[PDB]
Amino acid sequence: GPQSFVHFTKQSLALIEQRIAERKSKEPKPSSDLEAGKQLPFIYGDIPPGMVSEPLEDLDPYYADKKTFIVLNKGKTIFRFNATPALYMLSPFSPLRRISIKILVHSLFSMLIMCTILTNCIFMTMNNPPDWTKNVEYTFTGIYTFESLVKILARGFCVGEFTFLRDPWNWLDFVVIVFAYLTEFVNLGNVSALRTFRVLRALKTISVIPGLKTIVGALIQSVKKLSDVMILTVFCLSVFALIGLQLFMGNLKHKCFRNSLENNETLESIMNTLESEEDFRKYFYYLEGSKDALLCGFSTDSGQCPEGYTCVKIGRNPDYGYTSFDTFSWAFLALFRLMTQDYWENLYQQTLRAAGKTYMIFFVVVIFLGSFYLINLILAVVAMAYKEQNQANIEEAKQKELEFQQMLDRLKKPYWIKFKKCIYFIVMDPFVDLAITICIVLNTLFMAMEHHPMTEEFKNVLAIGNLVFTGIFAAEMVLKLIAMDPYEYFQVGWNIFDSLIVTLSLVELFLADVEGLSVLRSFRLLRVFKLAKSWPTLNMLIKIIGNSVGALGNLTLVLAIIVFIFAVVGMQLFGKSYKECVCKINDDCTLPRWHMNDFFHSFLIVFRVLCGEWIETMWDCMEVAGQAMCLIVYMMVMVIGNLVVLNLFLALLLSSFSSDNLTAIEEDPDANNLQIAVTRIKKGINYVKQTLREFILKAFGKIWWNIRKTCYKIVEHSWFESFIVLMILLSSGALAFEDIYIERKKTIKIILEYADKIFTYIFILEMLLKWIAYGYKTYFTNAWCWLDFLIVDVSLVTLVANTLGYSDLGPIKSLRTLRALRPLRALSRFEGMRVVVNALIGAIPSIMNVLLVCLIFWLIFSIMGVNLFAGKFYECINTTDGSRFPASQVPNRSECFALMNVSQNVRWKNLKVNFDNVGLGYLSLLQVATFKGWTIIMYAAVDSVNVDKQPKYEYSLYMYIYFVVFIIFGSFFTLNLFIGVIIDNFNQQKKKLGGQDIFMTEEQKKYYNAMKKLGSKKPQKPIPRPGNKIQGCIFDLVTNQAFDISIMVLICLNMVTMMVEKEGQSQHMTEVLYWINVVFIILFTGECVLKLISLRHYYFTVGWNIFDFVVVIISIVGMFLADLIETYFVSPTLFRVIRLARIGRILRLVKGAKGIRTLLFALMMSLPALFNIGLLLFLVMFIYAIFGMSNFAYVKKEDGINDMFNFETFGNSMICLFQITTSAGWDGLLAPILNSKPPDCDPKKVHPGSSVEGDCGNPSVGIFYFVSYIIISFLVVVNMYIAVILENFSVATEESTEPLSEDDFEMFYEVWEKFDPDATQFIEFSKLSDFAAALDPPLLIAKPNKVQLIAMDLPMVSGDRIHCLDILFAFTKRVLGESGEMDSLRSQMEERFMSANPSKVSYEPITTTLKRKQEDV
Amino acid sequence: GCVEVDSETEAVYGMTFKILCISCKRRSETNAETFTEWTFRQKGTEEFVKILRYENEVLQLEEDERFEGRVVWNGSRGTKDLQDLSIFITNVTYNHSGDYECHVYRLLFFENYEHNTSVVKKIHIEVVDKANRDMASIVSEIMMYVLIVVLTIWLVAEMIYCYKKIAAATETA
Amino acid sequence: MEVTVPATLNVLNGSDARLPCTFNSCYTVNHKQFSLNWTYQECNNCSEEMFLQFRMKIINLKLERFQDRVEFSGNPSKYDVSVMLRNVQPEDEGIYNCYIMNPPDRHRGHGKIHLQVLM
Ligand SMILES: NC(=O)OC[C@@H]1N=C(N)N2CCC(O)(O)[C@@]23N=C(N)N[C@@H]13
Ligand SMILES: *[C@@H]1O[C@H](CO)[C@@H](O)[C@H](O)[C@H]1NC(C)=O
Repeated sequence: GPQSFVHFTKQSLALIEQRIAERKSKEPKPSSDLEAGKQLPFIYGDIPPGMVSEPLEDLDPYYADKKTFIVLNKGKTIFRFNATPALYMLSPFSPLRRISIKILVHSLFSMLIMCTILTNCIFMTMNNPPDWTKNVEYTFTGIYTFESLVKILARGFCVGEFTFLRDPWNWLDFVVIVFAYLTEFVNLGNVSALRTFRVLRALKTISVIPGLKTIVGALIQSVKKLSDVMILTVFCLSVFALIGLQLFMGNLKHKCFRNSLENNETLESIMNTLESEEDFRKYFYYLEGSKDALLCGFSTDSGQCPEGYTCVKIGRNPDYGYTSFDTFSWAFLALFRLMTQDYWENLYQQTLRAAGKTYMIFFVVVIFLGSFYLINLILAVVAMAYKEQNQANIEEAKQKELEFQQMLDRLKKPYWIKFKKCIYFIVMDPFVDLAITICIVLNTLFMAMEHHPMTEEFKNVLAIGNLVFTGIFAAEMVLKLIAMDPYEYFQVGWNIFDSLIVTLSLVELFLADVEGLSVLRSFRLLRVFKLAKSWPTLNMLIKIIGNSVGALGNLTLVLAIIVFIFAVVGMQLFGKSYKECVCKINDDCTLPRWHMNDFFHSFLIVFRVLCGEWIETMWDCMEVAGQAMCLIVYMMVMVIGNLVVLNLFLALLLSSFSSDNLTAIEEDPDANNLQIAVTRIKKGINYVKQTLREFILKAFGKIWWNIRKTCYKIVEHSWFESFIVLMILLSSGALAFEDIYIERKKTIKIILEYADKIFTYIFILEMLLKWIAYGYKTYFTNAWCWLDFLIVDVSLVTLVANTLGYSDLGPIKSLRTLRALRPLRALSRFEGMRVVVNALIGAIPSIMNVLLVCLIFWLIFSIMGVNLFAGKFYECINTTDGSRFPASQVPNRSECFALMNVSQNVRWKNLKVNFDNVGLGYLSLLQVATFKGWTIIMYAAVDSVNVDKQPKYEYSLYMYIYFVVFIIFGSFFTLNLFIGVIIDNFNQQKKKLGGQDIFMTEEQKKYYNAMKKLGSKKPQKPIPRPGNKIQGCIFDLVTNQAFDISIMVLICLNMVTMMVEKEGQSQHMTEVLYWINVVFIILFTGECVLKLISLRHYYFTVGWNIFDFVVVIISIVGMFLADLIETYFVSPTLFRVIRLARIGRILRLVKGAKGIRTLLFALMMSLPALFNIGLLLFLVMFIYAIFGMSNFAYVKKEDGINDMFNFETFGNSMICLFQITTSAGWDGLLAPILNSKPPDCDPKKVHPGSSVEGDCGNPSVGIFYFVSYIIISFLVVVNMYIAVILENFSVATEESTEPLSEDDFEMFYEVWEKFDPDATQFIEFSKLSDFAAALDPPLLIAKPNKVQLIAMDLPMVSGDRIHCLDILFAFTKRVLGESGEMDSLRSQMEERFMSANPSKVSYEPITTTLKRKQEDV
Repeated sequence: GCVEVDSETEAVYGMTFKILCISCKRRSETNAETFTEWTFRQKGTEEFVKILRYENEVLQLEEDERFEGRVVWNGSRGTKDLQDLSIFITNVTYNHSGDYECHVYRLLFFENYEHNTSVVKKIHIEVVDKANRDMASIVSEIMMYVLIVVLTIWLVAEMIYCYKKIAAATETA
Repeated sequence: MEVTVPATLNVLNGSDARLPCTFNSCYTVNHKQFSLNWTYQECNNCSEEMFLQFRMKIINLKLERFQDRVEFSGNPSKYDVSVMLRNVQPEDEGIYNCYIMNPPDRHRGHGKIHLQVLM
């Protein structure tokens, strides 16, 4: 109704009420396009000038019945209300209600309130506000009250259906104003929480911006889809926490107490009388610089304690007492911390020091199962949720666009000009582009030459270089400025960018602006992005940024709002506590490095939690503000922030890397002038080649073949390969013995020497054999044989240089360290390792291009960091205390050396990883992007005054902005791009070999398909009913759902009784828990016995029954064997490992939830690929472990290299490497390897019992080692993540309903028997047209059936006849579709047919129905 | 780091010989003040007599003529925290055969604590006329050789067998 | 340090006057370091007379002006340092001050009560 505009009038209201009375005397959905909040369809055209912003009668007929009226604003916005008087006082016609309507829907009605809200926000971030803020608070409350009044003055309170209180956002603003008035006009007390209540005003932003309600709705939906994963996470965490509580209850209370006490004292009296930190240090051994006492241990592979101290289990736990497995609640906390890998290396090392190092096997399984797998499950489920929602949304938008198009179709049916053209011909794009881009790259390489200890000549050289580049840039700017119309020049965005940069540079030149050189450097550096026109990946990163700020800007805005809100609330609740309770978290009674006492630091803490580091800040917070609130706040932050962040991340991934969805460009108008110039120069150089070659010409045997075949037969035989694999394993295992303890076992030493000789001989013989059979050409045209050749040649060179005698000659000693490559010879043998190795090489080209982009972006950042922090990190520390000097004394380097001369224990010490040149810049950036060691760099950065001036506390406080911007554009955006290119490459690979798995060997593929069959079998036989009346009646009682439910409830209670065991429990509780366990065991055995009497021998059919029987057996044997271990034998460690059996029954809870079972089944189905990748990873761990031992075994025990966790033995090296496989703590291990000069090391230190001297490591090899290792491990775990995500995507989508019941199979035959009374199983194609028309639904096919019957591609046997199963399979395929079981059902039906009719001669198909009709036409 | 290794037991007459006595501390980061004594009874007599004592970077040697000269220090130099009490014999004679006792007397330094410890190490020294090569060395060398020979023989045997087989089969066609 | 006292306390002659004083210090009260001084002046610009002090244990100075009518009536570990003046006399009118130090808490607390004696 284009001309359906009608002022809502009393007569209209009378008609409404009349029709309503008509309806009520006699006793559909709203059109979503006319629904309020949306935009008016154009089918109504423009609005009459007197009709807009005025009560109009309802358009939608759905509401045309009920008492309703709408209004449209000057922006075609639809607004519904109710015609019932508001609070039975205001008729819609009344002028007051009209004016309130006029005010309400108005474009100044959002902007007003939004500006007020933003000012209120900027006023909330005030630590101690002045007294203007009182009046400002009053005025804010007044504006909010005014708005709420206008709203409840044109919508009604709750009298009808379009009223104020209906919308939940109105609930929010309502309670806001209620609390405001309460606080301001009652003024009771505890104003902290009351003022925190006033942060909900910030939430009103979400109600005043158009795109912020849809976003939170989508977030809520994505959360709602996480029920099963939340359940499984809680369950797995609880099970592992029970395990850890059993194995580690009270271990972390082990400190070593002094053996010799004086004056008749004991442990009890002492622990009763001491309360300090010094007094504790007098009796317990404390490592210098540590708040927590040294964890001793009772075993032999546990941390040892100094002579004069015995390990005893007394006192509080470390970390103020917040880390222990003493109670389920603290064990659950510790394991949640382990799942997120937050500072978990410390818990690792603390548990391996109190308990034995054999206890690491627990950490391996926990890390892998919990962290890796659970987090992958979370990512997979969130990605599925988001993907589908986005897909549905885009599809709906497309449908709406189509409808709109259809409706549109329905509606339709002097000298200046001279030198200007001169220079524009001179702009010469095919070459000047190359000129200027080479100039840009030269400028970038030129600014990357600064370092700290430069000389003046280099300084002025850099000066003239910068000036020359600036002049060239300004010259090109002014040329293009005049050549193109200045208006046209300015039109182009890139030219705006260039002009901005050049103008900033010139401003820097002219006046004294040298102060802020940061901006100069930054702006001329950003120029590198001009290469994005000819570089696809850089362009892709730019698009990922553009998408995040201009297509998903609302999601980013929501993220910013949430971070702001969390920062504000953190300041209000916890800020005062840090000032008041400061001495409890710090020894100098000054605020720590991370607090919440003002808005900036609160925001920084929220950012840290978003990055992943939350445990440490939280301990200080619990100390100053109680456990309850601190826990609640931090957990809300963690979960909600991470949810929003992952949502933003995945949105970027999908939107940006939807290249197929964004490929609509036409033919490239101009292949980049790089290509044009390349062709031009190629033509020119070919010309020059031709003319120059012209000028040059002008100026001037039956035994041998048998031997070959014999050697082939040998070197291809299975015995031979098995023997060589055995020799490989033996050789590799012999490398694990040359630890620092090799001098204690001399016989093994000699044995290993001669075994090395034998191995070398065997491998040389094998190499010669390979050459004889394979031949020289085939042997050298491989990548494996070259590896074997290199390895054996290195070994042979070492051998010959040792037998000759000229050993220890310079490089020969180093070449011996390459024996740690011998394990690499196993890659060519194990197909499992080989498949993943060849997969990784396929990814190398794609990653390399991205690695390059990442490097350029990091160079842009590292050059900035060099310009900001070049050599400002030197500090005049006190060596003994490791403490920086107050900087009030010792202001500069000269004063620090003047101190050195008089005192003795001071140093002008630089940081180890600094920004003194682009190399150390790259290293520091890596540490920052991995959040390991980032804090130490940041503290110095923000503490830096100048080049030789002593650092001062928080002088450059806002330098944190540098690291924030980095972590956002480096770590976040680069990782996004990386994941995108990787998934695209892997999709292309999987497609390339024809849609198959890339991580499994051919043998595993069959195992995988068989294990897939175990999912949803579906043919079900009944369990037999007992003949005996008595047994049968009880059998009926045994198989009721009630019995099962009761058993599940008992299992849940058993778990609860396990959870209540703590440390220091009284004997009473011990006994009663013992007896409750006894009773549970008895009832479980009983339930099993009862089923074995009712179920007879059919019990061992269901696998879960077998599991039940096994767990019953294990439980009872554990109980009795424990009772025998107590009163006969003595073993504490084995006792608890035995009692671990009772956690078996808890697993029976899986039998209930059909949701968790799918997830565990996916995990199981993704095991083989994980196994192969784990093998490759273990091999890499082994090679690195051997290199590490050989090169670092004698480094200084400084930080991360303790008495345990070193590279002195193979086990220790493996423990260290497994740790840093998760990148945790690699900064710690790398640090002591960077000492290479005195007084950081001693190169002439004699090691008792050896002949090696220096205690410091070669920095270059150390760096290379660690960085390469973390990179390779990152690649491997990315592969693992991809494997798990693919398998989950598969499993979740495998099945379909298959609602065809057996009766639908019978009716197929009863109709078959009417056309084939001879049971020949062959029907004529002519009869197919009617057979498909005689079937009942769903197998019914209506006439004309032939159009579909041809398209089903039925095969035809000789005589133009078709088989029964051919027709049956085509029909079930039509109702079910193409599911994973469809190819499986076709398999089982065929094999059941092959075993029944061995007459295969009559089954050959000669043609198909689609091919037959093509022959017909 | 510090590794406790056992000393050799065979001294070639007329030559030099180094006697090892290494005693690592439990924790390396602690600091102590060590000193030691050595005591030796001659093979064929039963009485342990002191021969030397090392403390404050000085070796005080008892006046026993059997060890007049012929003995020098080999442990830690200028450390006061020895962790290595080896001594070196020059010009070994036949009188140096017997049992050796290496008493350590460590003194750890702690926060408010001083633990005067003590360890004892014993060594047996037999003086031979010529260094007899180890049994393990010779048996390992012989095993190396015989393994080489047997694997080579199996190789050549399979080689000749397969060669005859293939040459007969190719002529069969 | 937040110290809570009544700014004015009106008590009948002859009754017992509890001078309430509590203080919100987060750190636990260590009796070996906690310090309390309860002084009394006649006017804001007059001399203060210490009458009770917590040093290791409650020390009642037994000032002649109070006879033996002063008693401690608090519990330092519960953050209460109140005093009791039994059988109040007209001469007890004046200003009473609760000074508080709770190491390692940095800030010293001060409460001031104006005691008025009614007929
Ligand atoms: N200082 C620093 O980088 O802070 C981050 C966090 N805190 C520590 N004390 N760590 C010990 C070593 C380390 O790598 O720096 C780290 N270990 C993990 N997992 N994150 C680090
Ligand atoms: C051990 O004694 C020999 C011979 O006197 C001496 O040359 C060498 O320097 C000593 N070595 C040590 C480790 O003290």
